[PDB]
Amino acid sequence: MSRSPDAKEDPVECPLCMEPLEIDDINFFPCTCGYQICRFCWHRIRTDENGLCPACRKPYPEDPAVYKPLSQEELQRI
Ligand SMILES: [Zn+2]
Ligand SMILES: [Zn+2]
Repeated sequence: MSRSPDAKEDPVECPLCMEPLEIDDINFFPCTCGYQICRFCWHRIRTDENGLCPACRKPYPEDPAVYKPLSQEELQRI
């Protein structure tokens, strides 16, 4: 009953377990490559797993193991 070509919108669905993504869960991905999961999917990857990305193979952005920028590369030491 409208003149617009798009008068509706669907919610996102966790493509890992299949569930209703909450509002703050929409952009809740453990990785910035898009591979997004819900809370029941991330509560297991960052727990009994290496908190890594099963889609691009990367450490979730949030200090997963230790994180290292570029400390001593040759270890000068004394
Ligand atoms: Zn899920
Ligand atoms: Zn990723």
